[PDB]
Amino acid sequence: GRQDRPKEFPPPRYNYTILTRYNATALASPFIVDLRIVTATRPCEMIALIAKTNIDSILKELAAAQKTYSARLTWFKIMPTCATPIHDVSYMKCNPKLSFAMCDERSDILWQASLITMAAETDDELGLVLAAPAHSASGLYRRVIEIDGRRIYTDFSVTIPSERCPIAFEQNFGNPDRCKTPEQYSRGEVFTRRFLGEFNFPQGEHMTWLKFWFVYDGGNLPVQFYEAQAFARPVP
Amino acid sequence: QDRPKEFPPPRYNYTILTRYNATALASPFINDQVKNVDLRIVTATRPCEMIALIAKTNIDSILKELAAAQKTYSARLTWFKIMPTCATPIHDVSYMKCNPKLSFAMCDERSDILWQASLITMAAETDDELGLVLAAPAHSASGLYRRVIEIDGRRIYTDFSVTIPSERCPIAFEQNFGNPDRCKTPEQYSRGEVFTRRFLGEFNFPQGEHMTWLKFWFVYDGGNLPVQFYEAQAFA
Ligand SMILES: *[C@@H]1O[C@H](CO)[C@@H](O[C@@H]2O[C@H](CO)[C@@H](O)[C@H](O)[C@H]2NC(C)=O)[C@H](O)[C@H]1NC(C)=O
Ligand SMILES: *[C@@H]1O[C@H](CO)[C@@H](O[C@@H]2O[C@H](CO)[C@@H](O)[C@H](O)[C@H]2NC(C)=O)[C@H](O)[C@H]1NC(C)=O
Ligand SMILES: *[C@@H]1O[C@H](CO)[C@@H](O)[C@H](O)[C@H]1NC(C)=O
Ligand SMILES: [Mg+2]
Ligand SMILES: [Mg+2]
Repeated sequence: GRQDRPKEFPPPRYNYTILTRYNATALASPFIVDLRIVTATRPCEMIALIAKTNIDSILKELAAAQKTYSARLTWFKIMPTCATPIHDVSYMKCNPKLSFAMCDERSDILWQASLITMAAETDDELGLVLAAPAHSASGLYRRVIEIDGRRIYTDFSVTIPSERCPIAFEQNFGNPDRCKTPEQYSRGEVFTRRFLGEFNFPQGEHMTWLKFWFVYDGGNLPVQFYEAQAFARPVP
Repeated sequence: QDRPKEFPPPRYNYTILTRYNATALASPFINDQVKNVDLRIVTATRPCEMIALIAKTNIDSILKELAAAQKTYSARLTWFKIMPTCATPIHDVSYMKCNPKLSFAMCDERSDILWQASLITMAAETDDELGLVLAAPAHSASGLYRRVIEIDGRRIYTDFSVTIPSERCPIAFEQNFGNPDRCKTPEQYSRGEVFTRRFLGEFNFPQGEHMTWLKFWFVYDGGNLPVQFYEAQAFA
């Protein structure tokens, strides 16, 4: 069945409008937290950075306040001296009675360009799936959710084996053009629109193509994407 | 504004060999035969245009010879931007099991369809797969583009001199074509070190789908879509 390209896709959860012109403010610095563990046990795994957040607490506050809000989602890979934004979306005109990112408007759906065919958001748009990342994708990933000025942080400690994966692709996450120093964030000099590419397919279609491309390359699709576990406190 | 759901039917059903690794890229620097390369002119006079790099070749005469020889054949298509000290490959496809009774690239097999990752959403092949369309390129995309068609060991060259207004296009994206990571010196080519699989990304949509999405995305950004694409005029 791997031959047949898909032609029907899950219907989107909400019909938004993409404001192609919207110039977001400079990125708030990611250098300051809930820590999740993601470790691959084999080469060429499809891994999932998924983690629930007590955010519906915040949206109930906004919903009772009868206030529609703007928000923002950004994924960073954190290096020892810099941080690379790899996925970024701005949201506006959100009804707080709905789920996050079910908003009337949004910026371009922005990605590090070489990630387009190797990554996608999960169904609730808050998680990130990586198809066969290389060993160099090991490290620390930080999800920053911005909702009405407040910021929720989630860290993912990701382990990829060093055995070569024949379908992996080197992402050079630490290249200085995309790996921004703490100063560049502080001076307000980091604008995702300038160096991240757009890919405005809805998540349902992006994910559908990611799975089809991965299996077509010979990957083994997991039965189920699982929430990344919190770091395990020791057992006496 | 409403997303496309019907696409032109493909010219030919082909199989993509995702594992295939082409041999190193032949140097595009043809210092010896600089004088006789078919050179075309392509100029935009307003910002944010969609331009086409189209040029007929004598490829059909080569295909007739192979057809008379009943010779199933291999072939390669590669586009470069030629800078003064290096050359950036920006699109690359290898073709195998080619039936010489058909048109170029109507082949039973091919490699991944490779692009500079940041071009995916801003470029696409034309219907015969030999031309190249750029949607809202920036001023820095001005310059010399060289198309290298390799067929049964033979190589056909077409050069395009492209001019883009200096005024900033608001929907354009900087491609950093001159970056050493992707712009390769003549020595790197001669030493057999340039492997497109290493550093170009894939976009395995058939041309008809890629071209359809390209047009829809351009128009959605407020681009003016030209009535039709024309062959570039020769240097006169
Ligand atoms: C998003 O938009 C689509 C298309 O406008 C909606 O699907 C249509 O919904 C209307 C009203 O119920 C039906 O009459 C049509 O038959 C549906 N299909 C089409 C092709 O128009 C879809 O329900 C919308 N979803 C949300 C969450 O607003
Ligand atoms: C096949 O193409 C790959 C690029 O996708 C080349 O990979 C690198 O080649 C160099 C030199 O041979 C090695 O030092 C690297 O370790 C290779 N990378 C990986 C990820 O293995 C490869 O050289 C090509 N195959 C050849 C030339 O036989
Ligand atoms: C491609 O294959 C489908 C069947 O999967 C067929 O119906 C279609 O006609 C084929 N296209 C061409 C151009 O042969
Ligand atoms: Mg692939
Ligand atoms: Mg756009």
